[PDB]
Amino acid sequence: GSNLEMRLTRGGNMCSGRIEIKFQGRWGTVCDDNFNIDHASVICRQLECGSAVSFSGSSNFGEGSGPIWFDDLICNGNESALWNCKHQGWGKHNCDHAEDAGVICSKGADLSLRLVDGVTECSGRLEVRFQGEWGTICDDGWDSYDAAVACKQLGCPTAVTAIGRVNASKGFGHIWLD
Amino acid sequence: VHLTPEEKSAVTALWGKVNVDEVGGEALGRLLVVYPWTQRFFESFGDLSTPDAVMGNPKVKAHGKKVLGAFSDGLAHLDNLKGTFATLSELHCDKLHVDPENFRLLGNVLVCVLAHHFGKEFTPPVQAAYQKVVAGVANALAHKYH
Amino acid sequence: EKVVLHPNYSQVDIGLIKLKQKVSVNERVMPICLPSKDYAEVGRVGYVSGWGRNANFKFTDHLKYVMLPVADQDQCIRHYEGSTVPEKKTPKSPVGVQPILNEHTFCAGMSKYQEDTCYGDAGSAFAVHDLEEDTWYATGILSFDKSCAVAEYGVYVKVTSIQDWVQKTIAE
Amino acid sequence: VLSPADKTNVKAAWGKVGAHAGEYGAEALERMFLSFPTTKTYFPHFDLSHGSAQVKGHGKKVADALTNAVAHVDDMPNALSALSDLHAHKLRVDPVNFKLLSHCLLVTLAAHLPAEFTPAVHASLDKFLASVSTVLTSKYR
Ligand code: HEM
Ligand code: HEM
Ligand SMILES: *[C@@H]1O[C@H](CO)[C@@H](O)[C@H](O)[C@H]1NC(C)=O
Ligand SMILES: [Ca+2]
Ligand SMILES: [Ca+2]
Ligand SMILES: [Ca+2]
Repeated sequence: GSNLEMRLTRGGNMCSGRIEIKFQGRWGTVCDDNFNIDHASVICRQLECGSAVSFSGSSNFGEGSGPIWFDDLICNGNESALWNCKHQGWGKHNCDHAEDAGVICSKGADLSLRLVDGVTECSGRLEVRFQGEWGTICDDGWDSYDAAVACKQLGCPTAVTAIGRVNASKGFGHIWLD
Repeated sequence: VHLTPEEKSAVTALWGKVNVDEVGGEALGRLLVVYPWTQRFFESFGDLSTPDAVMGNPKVKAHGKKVLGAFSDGLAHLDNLKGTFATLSELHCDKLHVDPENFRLLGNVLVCVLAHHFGKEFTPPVQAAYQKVVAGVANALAHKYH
Repeated sequence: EKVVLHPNYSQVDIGLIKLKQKVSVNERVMPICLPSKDYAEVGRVGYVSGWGRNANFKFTDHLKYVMLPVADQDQCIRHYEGSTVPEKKTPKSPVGVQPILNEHTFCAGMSKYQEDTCYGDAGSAFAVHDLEEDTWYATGILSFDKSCAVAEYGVYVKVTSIQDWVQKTIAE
Repeated sequence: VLSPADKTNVKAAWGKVGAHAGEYGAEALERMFLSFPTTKTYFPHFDLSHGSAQVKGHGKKVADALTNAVAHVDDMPNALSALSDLHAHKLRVDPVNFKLLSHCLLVTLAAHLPAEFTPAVHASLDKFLASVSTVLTSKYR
């Protein structure tokens, strides 16, 4: 089916948002049931944006409108487009409009990490550049294991990893991760 | 009659320290943002949508002076409270139609405002006397209603 | 003299009371009869009078009223029962008590100034003003009044759904 | 009707309370007892003397429950399910007393912590306490 079209809505960028598929001239959404990273990778590949950073359910991007096309679909991740891989039924759904699904690709995020306002180059407040904007990470759930992963990612040695910012001030802007 | 002489001394004492100019605006501003159904009666005072506008509005601050002074006037003599507030109660019952509960709510907010401005000096026995004073004033301004 | 309940008291919380003798219709006593059509359309602002608890939870000594607008009956169910799909419904009422929701109910949200109905207001009438006929019609009867200011929707039993049953009981 | 901006203030304000929550709950309990004498009828055997250990012990458990509710702000009825049944089905505590405790608790927080009680926080913390009282009293009969 080459007539159908895929689009992402309410994501803040062309490569992120809630899935919107047009069929018979009507725009619809995919239910959150049985949504995996394989589904996200297939959608990101169809848009040709890039790899799939994550997937979001329960209509976090927004309460969608219109009908629901695909429900309980299973996609192995190899299929180029969602509409080609196997689904239980066409136009059939046990869901409502609080289960609309959405994906976030990797082209627009650029997903970098950095430290700001610390004593040295790799000890201080941690910031994340998501969608071209630099935000921070909440302290809840921040363990020494998370510090070790970040320290390796940036480049400084993982001999001693400690949580908490030093000498830095209260951050600014969004709080992306938590 | 209503209050013991030791209770009366503390209530009159704290009322000396108060800043009438700012306390009245504080309590009125808090009631208009905590219970946001009283903004209907104060539509003559301009913009009241946001809390900073409510605090920064000159009209509510001026109206706070009137509210505070009437409270001090009521404290002059307790048994006269029926006659002291009879003139004002008619205005709040026939023209504005202010429900008696809002008198009880404003008095309760006043206790919180006084506690915020004073601190540890708001001894629990002191606030007990103040609540008895507030309950009488709310009843006195509502006893006109029939 | 008599207290008649609904045949299905687990689906429509409605009960009729018969007085011993008729009450004189003064300027402070007047019946309000049932509508011929449905006024429970989203946007129909109606007046609700209450005898229940106020902001201090003490029963009001004076009759009060507030205009409440009818709300879409999808976001009301999703706010209470989790979803419109029976299989995925889970109790998530922010007050801890599940309202009785079915096709014989409509939900009215808060007013402009964030006013709602707390306990003790059940049985009240969601009266709407028919400006064309200048007559007050009862469109709903308050059933779930425990929302107060925590929840966002109060559940009212539609008068039209019980209009047929009410007439039968009155005849007897 | 706690908006997402309203819950952020509640968590932050309760966080600034810190370990003094148990003492704040105890002071509010004592403050309400002497200010509203009719409330003592609901505590038949408790010693109502000022500075009593039971009052201090009760204040700690009350503040413990509230601190648990803040961590479970999104789902309050389940976090307060056991307390709702005990307060309404066993002791039949009248809902009017809850608005007395909430006011006294707010006064204690305002007096002891005046700097952080901006009017924005005052409304947010008031709406949080109103949500707790409704949950506990929602099955009174
Ligand atoms: C509880 C004790 C209260 C006291 C002692 C008090 C005192 C007063 C006084 C002395 C005035 C006269 C101002 C004037 O004539 O220019 C006034 C006006 C007014 N008060 Fe109160 N007040 C109280 C409570 C309230 C509350 C809770 C409300 C809530 C809306 C309210 C609503 C008004 C209004 C709308 C006016 C304007 C009257 C007008 O414009 O003609 N009052 N108040
Ligand atoms: C936000 C409001 C309230 C909270 C969080 C709260 C919390 C609690 C807690 C944690 C307990 C201990 C239960 C146990 O240890 O098994 C308790 C017991 C009790 N509650 Fe409250 N309470 C509140 C309001 C009230 C009020 C206002 C009253 C009475 C006017 C009341 C009446 C009682 C009594 C009498 C007990 C003693 C039960 C016993 O000794 O077994 N509660 N409450
Ligand atoms: C952190 O320390 C550096 C020097 O190592 C200093 O220049 C900087 O101002 C400090 N950060 C803050 C937020 O004060
Ligand atoms: Ca699901
Ligand atoms: Ca499904
Ligand atoms: Ca934390």
